[PDB]
Amino acid sequence: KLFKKNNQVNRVDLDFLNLVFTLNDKDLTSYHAEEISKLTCVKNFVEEVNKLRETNKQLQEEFGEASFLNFQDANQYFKYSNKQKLEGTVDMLNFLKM
Amino acid sequence: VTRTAAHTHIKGLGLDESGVAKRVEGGFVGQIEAREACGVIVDLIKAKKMSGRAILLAGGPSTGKTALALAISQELGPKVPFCPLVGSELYSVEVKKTETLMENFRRAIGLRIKETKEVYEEVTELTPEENPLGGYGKTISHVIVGLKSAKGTKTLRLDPTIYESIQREKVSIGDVIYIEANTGAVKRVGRSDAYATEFDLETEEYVPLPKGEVHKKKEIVQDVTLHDLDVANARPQGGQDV
Amino acid sequence: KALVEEIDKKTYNPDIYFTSLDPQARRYTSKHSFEERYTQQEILQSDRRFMELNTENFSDLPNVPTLLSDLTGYGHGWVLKPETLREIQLSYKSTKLPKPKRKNTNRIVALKKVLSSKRNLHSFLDSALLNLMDKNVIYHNVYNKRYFKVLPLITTCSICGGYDSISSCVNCGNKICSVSCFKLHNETRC
Amino acid sequence: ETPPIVIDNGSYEIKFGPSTNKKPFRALNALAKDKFGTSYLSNHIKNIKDISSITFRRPHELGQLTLWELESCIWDYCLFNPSEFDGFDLKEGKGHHLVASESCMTLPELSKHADQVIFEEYEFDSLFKSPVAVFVPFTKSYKGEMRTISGKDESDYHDFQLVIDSGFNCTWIIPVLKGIPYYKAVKKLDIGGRFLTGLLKETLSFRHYNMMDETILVNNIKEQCLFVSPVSYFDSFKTKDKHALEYVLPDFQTSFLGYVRNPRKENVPLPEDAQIITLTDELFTIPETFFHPEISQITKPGIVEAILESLSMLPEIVRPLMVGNIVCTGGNFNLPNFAQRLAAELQRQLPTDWTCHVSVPEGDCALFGWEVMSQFAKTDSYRKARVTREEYYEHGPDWCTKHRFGYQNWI
Amino acid sequence: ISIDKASGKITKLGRSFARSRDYDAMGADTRFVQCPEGELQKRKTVVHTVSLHEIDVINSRTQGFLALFTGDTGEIRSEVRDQINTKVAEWKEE
Ligand SMILES: Nc1ncnc2c1ncn2[C@@H]1O[C@H](COP(=O)(O)OP(=O)(O)O)[C@@H](O)[C@H]1O
Ligand SMILES: Nc1ncnc2c1ncn2[C@@H]1O[C@H](COP(=O)(O)OP(=O)(O)O)[C@@H](O)[C@H]1O
Ligand code: BEF
Ligand SMILES: [Mg+2]
Ligand SMILES: [Zn+2]
Ligand SMILES: [Zn+2]
Repeated sequence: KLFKKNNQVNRVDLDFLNLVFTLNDKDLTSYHAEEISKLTCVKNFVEEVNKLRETNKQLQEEFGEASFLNFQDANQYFKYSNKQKLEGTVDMLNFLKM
Repeated sequence: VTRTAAHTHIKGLGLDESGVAKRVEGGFVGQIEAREACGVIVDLIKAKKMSGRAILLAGGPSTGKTALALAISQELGPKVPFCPLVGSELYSVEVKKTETLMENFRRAIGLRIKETKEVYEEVTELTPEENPLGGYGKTISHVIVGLKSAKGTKTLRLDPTIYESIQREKVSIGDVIYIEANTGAVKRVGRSDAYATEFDLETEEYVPLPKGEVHKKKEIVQDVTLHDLDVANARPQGGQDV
Repeated sequence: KALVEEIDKKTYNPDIYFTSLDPQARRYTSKHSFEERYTQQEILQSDRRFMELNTENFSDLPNVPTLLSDLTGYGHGWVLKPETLREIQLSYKSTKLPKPKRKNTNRIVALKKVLSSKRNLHSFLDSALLNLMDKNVIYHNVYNKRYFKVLPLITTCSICGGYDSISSCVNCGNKICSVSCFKLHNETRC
Repeated sequence: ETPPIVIDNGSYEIKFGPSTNKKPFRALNALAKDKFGTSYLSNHIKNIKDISSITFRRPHELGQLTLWELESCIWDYCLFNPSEFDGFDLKEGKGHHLVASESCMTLPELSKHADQVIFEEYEFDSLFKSPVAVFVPFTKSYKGEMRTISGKDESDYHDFQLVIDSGFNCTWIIPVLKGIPYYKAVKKLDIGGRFLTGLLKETLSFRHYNMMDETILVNNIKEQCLFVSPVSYFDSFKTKDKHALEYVLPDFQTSFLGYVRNPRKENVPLPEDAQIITLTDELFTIPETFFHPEISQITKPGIVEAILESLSMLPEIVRPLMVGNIVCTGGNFNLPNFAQRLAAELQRQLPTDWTCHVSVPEGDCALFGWEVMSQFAKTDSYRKARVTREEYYEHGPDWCTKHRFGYQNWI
Repeated sequence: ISIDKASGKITKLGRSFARSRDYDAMGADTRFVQCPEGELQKRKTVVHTVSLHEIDVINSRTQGFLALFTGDTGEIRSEVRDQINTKVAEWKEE
């Protein structure tokens, strides 16, 4: 009990980085992996990211002058909603990227 | 509560940019030529520009070879790897000594890796429930699971594998988890303090309530050599059967 | 455990183990809202204690029946005393302009009938100056519906304020920490 | 006559005096009597030397006062006196601009009794009776002082605001929507000033000799020592030894008040003949029952539950803005770090989307609200909010507390 | 019961005494054991002395008592000794 406490502090997931290869050949075949790798490179998840980036940047260019301000989220009738939608789309986009 | 053994009186070569040494500095006195050569060699080392350099020094006992070695090891800092081991340790038993020398060369070379990871964490509420669409009995693939944390609660459903991870952790409604979304499994912080005190005694730790917003995100930087990766890959890490 | 140890299939239920030295010779029993936790008698007692807590001294100490009737639907005989009311005509002798500037209407009479009306919230309930639903939208407009706990409980020490080395009594069931407090707990709390 | 006059009514005292002036007129709306038959005035108890027994016959009942023969006379004794209350004077009221900001939380019949006694006995002309909570957001209109505190980490008046007024008899919470309150959510915390006095005296009865007769003793010690825990409960008790006072009792005959010698200060090597009650383990019981009333063995959940219910009652059109506009007023919020602790525990309760904005003035917030309304009435907003002299007789006055100047107008 | 919170293995010390005379007729037989003496609860800063052998064999294998008793540790590796060096240094510093 005096040792195992720094586990989550500085753990880098080796399995998530695909370095447990010696234990991955039990249910792996070459053609399936190559087909997936060919049909992996972007081209499926960056499109909606750009779609949301478009609306985020167009609302931030002019309507984003006082959008995200918390005082605007305090003293206003629509800028609070502008802050809410700006933070919502920011979280959506960075979650999609990750 | 201190122990000094023929060392800890040395902290560096004590040089400058112009290769000028100091007569009494860093626990080293004298040896102008040796200090100049060591400074030049460590300056070449710091550039990471080469590999396989070698040098032999002729020094009698107590002349200061080990002191120079320790000083040069401290020149590059704790993070730069080093493994000065006795020459009689080569003659091992369970592995041929040339293989050991290759293993030491593998250990010596360093690297710095990193990874960014997210994680969610007590449980506010719980609502469990897809169709078989055929001859299958049923299809359970989504369950809303609460996530209390401290700074805000954000319940969310994911792949069912996270649900079976919840049963694997055997966490109650008033139990805190630490679920790194990279794998969908569970890391257990422990029980919670809110739904606690159900009894006067508990061997299981009550565990402090998690601090911060539930959708935790962080990045980790670790300097790990390659031989650790080799030995980790050599042996299995999981399994459930005999 | 001791592998393949002596056992005769006597109980061995993982959640049943009852033993004693036989001073009573018995065995184990067999056969987030506070409104859905305990009954109403104890909450009524707590409300009565809190209404006594409202009472500050001899002036309101016997006012508990009035407070109870309000909630459930020379010390307190109203602020009318001649040593307070009839004297105040000279207590402002520093300077004042007490003058009659008012006509003669039923409002002017209500200035005096309501002045020393000897009327309370209880009389308001017993009178028709306000209708029935006004007292409801005065009472029910305040109380909540279901949210009773969203952060845990503290359960502080009853007499002292200790946080650790805590323990309850055998039969009183009152929270305490120091065994020193038990000396007065089994005498005035148990 | 342009300048108005502002009265800040309440359930223990009122803040009267002209809106032009910025200094308080504290009329202590609470009578009493001593242990020798007769009865004192409203604001002469402090000068007497009888602290052995106390009897508190105030006009205010549990919630509100329900008689007017002497308390209206007390209001005359305070308002109508221009000698002790220099400069300020309400000679008759014929053209006087009074805003008697009554506790509109009273019954409409109470509102009408007040309205009749001010329109006939005072014979008033100008009136716009709304709670001071209506007039608090006037800080932005002029140069206003306020500490901007966020709990995320350790007309011309402002439009949106949710308010929490605190007092002696009661403490209430209300969302003032767009400047008009939403009295369908009139919330009250069951504890109050007299409740706190009783709690302290009962807790110290188990710690020292009787304070039930000497309740003013408890009042003084509460004034001098009690405060809100900076962070939490357990973190405050773990080092009670470094802050454990010793109340030195007053010389009951000659001394006006007692005092306390501080373990943190060696400046007082002077003892007293009267015994010293060692105040050791009773400080932290009180400040938490404001946040966690179960310590006071009551069915009241807590201020966190009440405020989250109040905000959830409000729609997203204002509720994020409503948390973005929160002000706590009243005397009890002069207790240090109440706002910071409340904001921190709410930010714990509040999810990661609602930014926190809680504003509490430094000092007695009742006086701050009174002076904010004084500045309000210095401006013309009341002058379009007042009622003319011809708005009382030709129609039943009850209509005024039904559609215009009554809590049912804002339910 | 010398119970430990982070153990889960409650140790029973035998029998114990009350301060009651039980019933009226002849009785109180068969009672001669050690009675609890100390407080109901008190902290014990228990000191244990172990060598680097036990710590290293714990590091090498999930179970370490078997190799400590039987004696088949199995030539534990160097990074174990390095991490134990760092851990002991910081434990002394803490
Ligand atoms: N030039 C020097 N200045 C200070 N100390 C020295 C010097 N040379 C040697 N020493 C000290 O002498 C001790 C023994 O040296 P040693 O390691 O036996 O030298 P060598 O490796 O040449 O045999 C070391 O602890 C070191 O601190
Ligand atoms: N610094 C302070 N800390 C705590 N409470 C305070 C402080 N200053 C004033 N108060 C409280 O504020 C109350 C004044 O409120 P008031 O409006 O007179 O009550 P009511 O409306 O019931 O007549 C006092 O009873 C007092 O307990
Ligand atoms: F008038 Be109170 F006590 F809020
Ligand atoms: Mg107030
Ligand atoms: Zn105690
Ligand atoms: Zn008991």
